[PDB]
Amino acid sequence: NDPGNMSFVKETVDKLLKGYDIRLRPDFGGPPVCVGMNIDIASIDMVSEVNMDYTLTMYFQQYWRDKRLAYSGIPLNLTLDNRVADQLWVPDTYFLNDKKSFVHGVTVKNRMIRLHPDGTVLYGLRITTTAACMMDLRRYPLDEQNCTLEIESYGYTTDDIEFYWRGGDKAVTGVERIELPQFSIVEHRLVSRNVVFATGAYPRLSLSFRLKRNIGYFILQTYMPSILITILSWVSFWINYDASAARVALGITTVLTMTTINTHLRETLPKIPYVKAIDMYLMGCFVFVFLALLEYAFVNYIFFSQPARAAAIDRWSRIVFPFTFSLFNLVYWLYYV
Amino acid sequence: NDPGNMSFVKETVDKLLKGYDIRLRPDFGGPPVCVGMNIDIASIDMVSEVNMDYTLTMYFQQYWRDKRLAYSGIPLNLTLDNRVADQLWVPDTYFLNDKKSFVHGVTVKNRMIRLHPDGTVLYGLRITTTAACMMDLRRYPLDEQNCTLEIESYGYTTDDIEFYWRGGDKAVTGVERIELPQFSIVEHRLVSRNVVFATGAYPRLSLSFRLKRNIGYFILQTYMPSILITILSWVSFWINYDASAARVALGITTVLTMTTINTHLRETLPKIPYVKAIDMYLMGCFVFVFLALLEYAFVNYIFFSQPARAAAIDRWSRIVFPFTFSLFNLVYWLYYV
Amino acid sequence: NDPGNMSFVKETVDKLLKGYDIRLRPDFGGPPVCVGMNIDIASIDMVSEVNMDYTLTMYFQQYWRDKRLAYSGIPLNLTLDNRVADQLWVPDTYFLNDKKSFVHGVTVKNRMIRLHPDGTVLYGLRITTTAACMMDLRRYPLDEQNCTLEIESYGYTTDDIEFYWRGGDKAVTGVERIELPQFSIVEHRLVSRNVVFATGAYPRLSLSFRLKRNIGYFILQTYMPSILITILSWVSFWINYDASAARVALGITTVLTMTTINTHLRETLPKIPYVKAIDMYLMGCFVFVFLALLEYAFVNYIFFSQPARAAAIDRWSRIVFPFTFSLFNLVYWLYYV
Amino acid sequence: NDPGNMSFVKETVDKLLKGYDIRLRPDFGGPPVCVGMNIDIASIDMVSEVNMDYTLTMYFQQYWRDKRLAYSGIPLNLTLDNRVADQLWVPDTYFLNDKKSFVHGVTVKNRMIRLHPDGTVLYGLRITTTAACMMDLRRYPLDEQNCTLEIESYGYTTDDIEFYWRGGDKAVTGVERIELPQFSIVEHRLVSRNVVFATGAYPRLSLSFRLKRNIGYFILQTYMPSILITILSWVSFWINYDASAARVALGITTVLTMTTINTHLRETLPKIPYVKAIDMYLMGCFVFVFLALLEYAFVNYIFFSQPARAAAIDRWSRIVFPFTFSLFNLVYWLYYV
Amino acid sequence: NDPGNMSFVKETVDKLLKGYDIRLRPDFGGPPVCVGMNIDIASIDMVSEVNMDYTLTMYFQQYWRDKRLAYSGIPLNLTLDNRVADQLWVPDTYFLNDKKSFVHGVTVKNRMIRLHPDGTVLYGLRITTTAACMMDLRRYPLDEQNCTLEIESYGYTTDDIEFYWRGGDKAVTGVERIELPQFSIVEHRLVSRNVVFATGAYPRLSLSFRLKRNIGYFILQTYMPSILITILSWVSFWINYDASAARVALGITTVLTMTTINTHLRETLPKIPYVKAIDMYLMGCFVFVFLALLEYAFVNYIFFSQPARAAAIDRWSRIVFPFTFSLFNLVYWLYYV
Ligand SMILES: *[C@@H]1O[C@H](CO)[C@@H](O[C@@H]2O[C@H](CO)[C@@H](O[C@@H]3O[C@H](CO[C@H]4O[C@H](CO)[C@@H](O)[C@H](O)[C@@H]4O)[C@@H](O)[C@H](O[C@H]4O[C@H](CO)[C@@H](O)[C@H](O)[C@@H]4O)[C@@H]3O)[C@H](O)[C@H]2NC(C)=O)[C@H](O)[C@H]1NC(C)=O
Ligand SMILES: *[C@@H]1O[C@H](CO)[C@@H](O[C@@H]2O[C@H](CO)[C@@H](O[C@@H]3O[C@H](CO[C@H]4O[C@H](CO)[C@@H](O)[C@H](O)[C@@H]4O)[C@@H](O)[C@H](O[C@H]4O[C@H](CO)[C@@H](O)[C@H](O)[C@@H]4O)[C@@H]3O)[C@H](O)[C@H]2NC(C)=O)[C@H](O)[C@H]1NC(C)=O
Ligand SMILES: *[C@@H]1O[C@H](CO)[C@@H](O[C@@H]2O[C@H](CO)[C@@H](O[C@@H]3O[C@H](CO[C@H]4O[C@H](CO)[C@@H](O)[C@H](O)[C@@H]4O)[C@@H](O)[C@H](O[C@H]4O[C@H](CO)[C@@H](O)[C@H](O)[C@@H]4O)[C@@H]3O)[C@H](O)[C@H]2NC(C)=O)[C@H](O)[C@H]1NC(C)=O
Ligand SMILES: *[C@@H]1O[C@H](CO)[C@@H](O[C@@H]2O[C@H](CO)[C@@H](O[C@@H]3O[C@H](CO[C@H]4O[C@H](CO)[C@@H](O)[C@H](O)[C@@H]4O)[C@@H](O)[C@H](O[C@H]4O[C@H](CO)[C@@H](O)[C@H](O)[C@@H]4O)[C@@H]3O)[C@H](O)[C@H]2NC(C)=O)[C@H](O)[C@H]1NC(C)=O
Ligand SMILES: *[C@@H]1O[C@H](CO)[C@@H](O)[C@H](O)[C@H]1NC(C)=O
Ligand SMILES: *[C@@H]1O[C@H](CO)[C@@H](O)[C@H](O)[C@H]1NC(C)=O
Ligand SMILES: *[C@@H]1O[C@H](CO)[C@@H](O)[C@H](O)[C@H]1NC(C)=O
Ligand SMILES: *[C@@H]1O[C@H](CO)[C@@H](O)[C@H](O)[C@H]1NC(C)=O
Ligand SMILES: *[C@@H]1O[C@H](CO)[C@@H](O)[C@H](O)[C@H]1NC(C)=O
Ligand SMILES: CCCCCCCCCC
Ligand SMILES: NCCc1c[nH]cn1
Ligand SMILES: NCCc1c[nH]cn1
Ligand SMILES: NCCc1c[nH]cn1
Ligand SMILES: NCCc1c[nH]cn1
Ligand SMILES: [Cl-]
Ligand SMILES: [Cl-]
Ligand SMILES: [Cl-]
Ligand SMILES: [Cl-]
Ligand SMILES: [Cl-]
Repeated sequence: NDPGNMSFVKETVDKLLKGYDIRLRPDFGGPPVCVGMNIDIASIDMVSEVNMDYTLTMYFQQYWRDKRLAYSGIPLNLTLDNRVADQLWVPDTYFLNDKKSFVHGVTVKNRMIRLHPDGTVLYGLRITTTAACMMDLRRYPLDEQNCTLEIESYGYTTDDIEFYWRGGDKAVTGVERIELPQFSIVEHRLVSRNVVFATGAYPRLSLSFRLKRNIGYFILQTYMPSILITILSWVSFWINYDASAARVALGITTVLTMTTINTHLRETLPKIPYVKAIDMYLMGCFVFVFLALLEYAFVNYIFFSQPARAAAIDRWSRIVFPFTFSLFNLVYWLYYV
Repeated sequence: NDPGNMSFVKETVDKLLKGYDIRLRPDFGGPPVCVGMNIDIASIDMVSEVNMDYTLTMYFQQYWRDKRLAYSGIPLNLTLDNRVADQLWVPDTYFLNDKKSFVHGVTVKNRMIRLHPDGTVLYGLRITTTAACMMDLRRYPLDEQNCTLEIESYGYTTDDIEFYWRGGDKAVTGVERIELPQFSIVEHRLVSRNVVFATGAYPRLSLSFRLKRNIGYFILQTYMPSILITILSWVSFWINYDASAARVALGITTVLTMTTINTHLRETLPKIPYVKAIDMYLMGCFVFVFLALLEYAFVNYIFFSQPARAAAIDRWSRIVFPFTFSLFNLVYWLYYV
Repeated sequence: NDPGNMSFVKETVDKLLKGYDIRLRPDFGGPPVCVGMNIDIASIDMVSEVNMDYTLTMYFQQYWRDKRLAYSGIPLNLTLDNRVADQLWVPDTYFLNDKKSFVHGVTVKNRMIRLHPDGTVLYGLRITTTAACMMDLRRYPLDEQNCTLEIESYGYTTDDIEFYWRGGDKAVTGVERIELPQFSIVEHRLVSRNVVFATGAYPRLSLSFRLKRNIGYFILQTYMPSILITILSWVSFWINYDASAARVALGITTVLTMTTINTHLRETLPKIPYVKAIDMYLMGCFVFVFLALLEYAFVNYIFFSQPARAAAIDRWSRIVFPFTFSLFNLVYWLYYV
Repeated sequence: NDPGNMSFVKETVDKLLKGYDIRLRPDFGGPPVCVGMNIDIASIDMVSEVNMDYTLTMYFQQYWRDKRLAYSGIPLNLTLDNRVADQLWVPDTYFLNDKKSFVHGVTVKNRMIRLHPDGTVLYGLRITTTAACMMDLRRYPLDEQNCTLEIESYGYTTDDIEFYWRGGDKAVTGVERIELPQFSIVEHRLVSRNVVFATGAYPRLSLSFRLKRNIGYFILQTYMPSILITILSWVSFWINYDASAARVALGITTVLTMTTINTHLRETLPKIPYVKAIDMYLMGCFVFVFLALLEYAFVNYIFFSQPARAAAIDRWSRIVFPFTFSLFNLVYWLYYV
Repeated sequence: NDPGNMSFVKETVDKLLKGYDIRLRPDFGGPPVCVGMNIDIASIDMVSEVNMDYTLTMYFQQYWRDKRLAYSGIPLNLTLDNRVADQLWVPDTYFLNDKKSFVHGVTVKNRMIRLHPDGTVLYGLRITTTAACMMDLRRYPLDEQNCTLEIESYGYTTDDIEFYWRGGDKAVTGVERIELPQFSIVEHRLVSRNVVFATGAYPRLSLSFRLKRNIGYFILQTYMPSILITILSWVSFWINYDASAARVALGITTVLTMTTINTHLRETLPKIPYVKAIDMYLMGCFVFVFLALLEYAFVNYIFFSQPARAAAIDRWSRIVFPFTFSLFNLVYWLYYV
């Protein structure tokens, strides 16, 4: 009778679970059971291009109605121990594009079961999942990616289970609180549909983020060293042509440094066959430094018979190379921005 | 009487599982139980030459008949909770060449049990398996590999269980949707046979893929740097022979860069005792740059007494080296393509 | 009767657990259960900037009261086997910012259950948790970070469970015994509050540390090499200006070494998009070495027509560069200390 | 009666397992139970000098007799579901030198239980184990290693259990099909004995392989680069002694390359306190390149006053160095082969 | 009657376990139960300074007396199946300073239960534990470390459980068979005491090893390259001072090689704020090579006006530098040995 009478609550719960068959979904053989889902995104741990996946930690909450769990006489919502979730029926929800996921289990399994007088069940889990995200790196590092989390029922079709976002556009919360050092979340979308396979139509939910990559790290890491190496190559134009060792050493060092930068950058990323934007910039810088070395080679070749022509070539290169490099940078940064 | 009456369905399921012995296969002591298998490949995560394996995520579905599970009066297929699979006999199917594999268990064990009125059981799992694949890298990176997944019964012989691809050549789906950045799937084949061991004959299914390696990454990563270093070595032929430091530095840097490229490339791949195609190309490039350095050494040796001969040697080298390297590249690319 | 009579104690415990419902919290339907918590920190294993987290091993003890477990006639506290914790209600306490935590299980599960005559339960665990800690590295490596451990109830709201630090400021011990090679713990704080989510208000505890980074490692690893490279660059001001190869080699090696140091240091840290203090120092050192190389370029450019001016420029550089670098170091170390 | 009558077989199995005590070994208190063991080696995954261990995948089958499981009236071998193994007594067989081993569990636990009418039990497991193997790398990479797998009973002494290799020399199969890229399996041996510990005498089986390391990888990776660097050092002898920068650069680059090769190779292997064969070869090559540099230093020292002596020294070095290096290689390869 | 009657033994064991309460320790409410412990160290896998820990595999055996398990009429020691350990009381023994430990589980859980007529239980496990060991690397690599394993009861205090080494100083065996390539075990000690915490006094056992680091690897890896680089720097003293490029290149290469060696060695070890012995040696070698380069700088500065003084400085350096470096090595090795 009294809500505080734990004996009465125990009797009510035992009556609820007596004869309860966990093998049967609510309203088995009848209308599909509607499961409304919410996500509270705690954080996005990392976004990996090498593995083409991102790690996501969230509170995943499911909401459905089981008339077998309807109780009367207790005007309270029963928050039960998570272990009771083993004695109930729960949807076979799984993430379609994940690779490794787990439910946290310290100190207890991170699980919540709440029953309502009308038979409504709220079932919450804390899930850290590494979801696969194929990425198009043709504009890297100035690229924008779209990473999705796909939620689907495993065994039951749309004739047995239906999904919806509980709350419309506000079902997924906490996106604005995500701190990604390298990315900024431009937008997120919720999609609900049905996907047909050989075994029938299955409900599907999709939580998609659009990530815009920050460029400051790559400016500090790759572009500035390339510009500095190109200017270092230009330095040889003010050295006298008789100093063969000095200018040849400058050319060799700049060329080898550009090649090492390019190879190291490519080794950092996964083995993709196409050419990226940063690869184009590095190849342009390599062309510039190699042309500077070839210019000195020409000057050394012709400076014995025609010293005036060699001096003129050096003097003209001193102006041509910075101007042409400025034009190359201008067109490059206009194309990719 | 009523398919929508959950009490009747519970009674029927309990009657099916009453007296059910999970230790005995269907038709125990009689004809072998036929199990048909389908695979829906979600993705191929990675292909590693270093570990000689590949990761594969799939929906693995088995189909058999258990007359003990035949039910009447319910004109519906019973999609039961996955936990009921712990109370039923399931085939001891395993992957012969796998190293690590698991079944995804978020938010529940990715498992599906469907019963049919005639006693047919459909049993689905979502499995991520890392299968070993020995690779013949003698034509690397222009090689073509053949990686197989072998499926076999562990304890039961052909007198007890038989395997067949359910649907013939259409048993495996999703192969055309696989996105491997480094490989392209030329073909896939399904094979069914029996393998004899000391304990008897066992059914065996095989799903084999033929992968062709995309060459763009290795063109951008290894071949182009080698060509550029060889051209850089050629640059020394236009430098005056009195500039000993410059030309010796050019030769040294080219030789050392070629050696470092070769060693790094060999370190990237697993330790194999034979020579790869890319190794042949790198050794040829090293020979060319070393011959350039030796040519300068000869010119420096003879340029005091015979300056005209030294100048003639430099002039002839300026033509001979590019032409010979072009011929070497031509024959190399004709041999391996 | 006799406390040493094991049969009497067994009967008492069986009476305690007879009719006990683990699905219901103590005082279910009435006042919330107050759960006090103590932490004895065994060690902070590591602090990772790349992963933005820290590993922490602790003895986490919870203290609550369940009148269902009150016993009389035994004037002793019952230290029971840890397995009995599976037959009792325990709080659904979890860590908000953890990423991978576990309870040690050798030789048995590192778990303690102690019962008191009035029904008080003490429940201890040994937990190794990897808690996330976002770090602001703008003053790196002279930064001061703040890492928190958040403790919260998962299912029950403040209407059911309340948290408090058992012992106040002395509720957490072992902080003074923490030996971090790279950090020193300036202070730790304990905070108790309530956090409101869509499902209601939940209790919250926070154990926060203020970590100060030791600077000796970075002095020995980054700053001293940069200073030595800058002094090496200054060395070229004493070499004769006609030794073009020597001075150009000095400039090239110093500039390239500075760039490689900067790039390696950036690659040792997470891909943050901003500029750190050590990045500013490295950029200053790079500017100094580049200015030295450009100074030699100017001297070589003008040394044929105006040798006296070139000698004067070298002589003035010998004084200006050390003085300017000393001023730069002075202002840098005054700004960041 | 009918072997195909599943009810009769279920009754027989229930009678077999009724009153069965898994805590008691067969013939408890009497003669020891003989367990015969077979191994079908599927593969040897990898051999690690750094970790001093090797990974092995195998089908491990045990054969014993349990009179409690003897059944009559069924002239068939009962292949039972693997789960029945949880209800039977199985030997406590473990691997003495293993470090991390597991039983494959997809799709089910890779376990086989087969019973015979006379109570004979065949129990098979597919096991992957990382077994430690201490290696003597004094003759590395021309070394020959001996790696063993040790099988022992953990709790039962020779008064309770006895091991034997079932089939004798043919107990272990699949050795000839093992494909190790770096090693070749010269021989394998099977040993059976008893080992005395503080608790008594325990049965012991040993499966040992003798592996011979292939040399092709190290020929292409370490020896050839060293030889090429030594020839590069010799190149300086034909350069004129007035080209001080060129010859000094050749000496410096060869010496530094040799040192880096040696240090990298030592870093790849575990921190062993002794000298390997390849270490001896690398030290010899370093001695040769250092002697070449010192020879140029002597020539540059004495070439001003005595040009004829310097030219004679260079001419003699051109012959002495290649010949002495050939002799060194000859004696080195004779000693280690 | 007869011990060979398995039915009688099963009856005896069932009577022993009938009414057995695993929640109560032996002599609950009375005198503390004394637990005697033995360790048979199988191996010490690896000692890591970076992680500051060591991996240890051991047979850990506990010995106690439970009068509830005393049986009569069977003059034998009952070696029971390890699974019966789940039906008995076992001490809550744990390792105070472990980080990740597991009990091996192939083929079965590596566990042993042996009962004696007087109710004495022997309980053995095979445990691989990674125990933290704080190390003082000030005298590294000539350091001597002290790594301990701490064994303690988790829940029971000294009023309930007491620990002692069974066999005194011979309780721990197998120490002399430990093969650490990088360390030699000078001594091992056993300590027994009691530690007071807020919850009471707990028994404590300690097994400590004193490890002395072998110096051969570091002699071959760090000291010899440093000495060789210093001699290489000395080489420049015999080169003519007019060869500016050669001597400046020698100085630059030696200085940069020393810096790279020091930085790489510091990177190998964990980040520590103090200076190690090898750091002192490397800094001394850097000072020597830098002083050689500065000596050449002075010679080049003064060799135009005072050629005789420059020649005298070179000649005196040729003797001073080797002698001073020999003195530095002598004092360094005397200090640290
Ligand atoms: C990352 O990339 C993914 C994949 O490309 C993007 O996901 C797509 O998102 C769009 C919305 O932005 C989806 O389009 C919408 O689909 C809804 C569901 O369609 C299902 O049901 C209808 C019948 O009702 C079927 O015809 C259909 O085949 C599906 O089964 C529609 O209801 C939406 O309709 C809206 O637009 C139409 C006009 O086009 C209007 O008439 C409607 O009123 C309504 O406004 C819409 O079509 C698309 O389906 C998603 N694709 C997938 C594969 O899921 C992510 O958006 C992207 N991430 C970001 C951040 O952009
Ligand atoms: C990667 O590499 C693997 C291994 O080499 C390849 O696998 C082989 O694939 C071929 C098919 O492409 C297989 O050949 C087929 O084998 C079937 C099974 O043979 C067993 O059973 C028959 C009796 O039914 C026995 O006679 C036989 O000895 C075996 O015990 C056959 O049924 C097939 O028959 C077909 O061809 C024959 C002619 O050869 C015709 O007469 C038939 O009518 C029919 O058309 C066929 O022979 C081969 O067995 C596979 N090998 C293994 C070890 O499994 C993969 O194909 C490769 N990857 C790719 C992509 O190609
Ligand atoms: C890798 O390294 C390991 C360790 O060194 C090698 O293992 C040894 O292998 C040899 C065989 O090659 C073993 O020697 C044999 O041991 C048998 C068992 O001895 C026990 O039992 C007998 C009674 O049966 C006792 O007397 C004895 O004390 C032991 O308790 C013997 O039965 C064998 O005897 C055979 O040879 C002798 C002559 O030597 C004859 O007189 C006999 O008639 C008979 O033919 C033999 O002595 C040795 O025990 C193994 N040691 C260990 C520690 O396991 C591996 O062989 C090696 N790997 C490879 C590939 O070689
Ligand atoms: C690595 O480093 C650790 C930590 O420093 C070393 O461990 C210490 O080892 C020494 C022995 O070598 C230990 O000293 C011994 O402690 C015992 C326990 O003391 C407790 O109990 C006594 C009462 O029984 C109390 O008085 C005391 O306060 C403690 O509560 C003592 O029983 C031992 O007594 C012995 O020496 C005394 C004289 O000092 C004699 O009178 C006794 O008869 C007896 O011979 C002794 O004092 C010390 O406690 C250990 N410290 C820790 C923290 O465990 C390791 O030894 C070291 N590794 C190596 C290889 O050396
Ligand atoms: C509490 O509920 C139980 C079970 O219905 C009942 O027996 C008991 O009387 C109730 N308590 C009171 C005070 O009525
Ligand atoms: C459902 O089936 C049960 C068992 O046969 C029966 O008792 C019950 O009356 C049925 N439901 C209805 C509405 O008749
Ligand atoms: C111990 O308690 C049991 C249960 O109350 C009782 O039957 C037994 O007699 C007691 N022991 C003694 C010695 O009285
Ligand atoms: C099968 O065995 C059971 C149990 O002995 C028996 O009741 C049944 O009649 C048998 N089947 C046939 C067809 O005889
Ligand atoms: C073995 O012990 C059981 C149980 O006491 C008994 O029933 C049986 O007769 C004994 N066997 C013999 C041969 O005495
Ligand atoms: C950067 C330090 C350079 C030291 C040169 C010393 C020359 C002294 C000439 C009197
Ligand atoms: N199902 C194959 C089992 C096997 C192979 N080899 C030995 N046992
Ligand atoms: N105990 C907090 C549960 C939660 C957070 N967000 C959503 N649900
Ligand atoms: N069965 C091996 C038991 C053992 C070895 N060492 C100590 N105990
Ligand atoms: N067995 C010691 C338990 C402990 C330590 N600190 C707090 N509790
Ligand atoms: Cl966790
Ligand atoms: Cl998973
Ligand atoms: Cl652990
Ligand atoms: Cl597995
Ligand atoms: Cl294990």
